[PDB]
Amino acid sequence: LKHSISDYTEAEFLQLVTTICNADTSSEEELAKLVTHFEEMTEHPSGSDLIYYPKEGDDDSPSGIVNTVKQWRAANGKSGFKQ
Amino acid sequence: ESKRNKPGKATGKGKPVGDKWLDDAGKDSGAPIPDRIADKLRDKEFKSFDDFRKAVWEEVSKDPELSKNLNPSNKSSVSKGYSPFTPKNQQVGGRKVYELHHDKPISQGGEVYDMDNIRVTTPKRHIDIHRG
Ligand SMILES: [Zn+2]
Repeated sequence: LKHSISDYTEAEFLQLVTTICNADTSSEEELAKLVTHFEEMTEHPSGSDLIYYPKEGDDDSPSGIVNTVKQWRAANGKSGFKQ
Repeated sequence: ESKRNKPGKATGKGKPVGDKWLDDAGKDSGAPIPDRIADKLRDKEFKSFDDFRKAVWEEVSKDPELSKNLNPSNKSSVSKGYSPFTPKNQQVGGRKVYELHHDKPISQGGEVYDMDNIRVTTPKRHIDIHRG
């Protein structure tokens, strides 16, 4: 459910990213925990920059971020979403 | 328990800043409190330093010249009075957001709510300051 990215369907992963992008949490601490979780799931070298400091031309909407992660994982030899 | 938890009124002028405001937070003594923010907060009473911090980020969220340089996700954060996330390379572990620093330390008699004594820092820069 929460141990690796392969435990997420794409739709569930979008829900996580949407929650982070909208700061839809009870406290700052809870948001920081969620962002750390995201970084551990993607394993992307840019870390939280994917959410907060996009590269030029990169779509930082929730759907945009999910696409960037999905493509990066696929291009770099890693397992993807459930189903 | 801590001196930053006693109520006080915000004071001080702050300084003119530009589009590079938050880039300054990872250098030297940090970035100053913008003159524009200081104008909004001056003479207001705050219950704790943490309450003052929330107020700063809420005013940044409403400020066109200061918020324009944050992305939609960071905007959502400051609208809640949360501190904005820094670039990954300025984070240190669980410390991932901009931190407010007292230039003359409170433990050394510095003023808690004097905006001329407050700086915005990244986690990496702030830790280094207090390590000498
Ligand atoms: Zn400090």
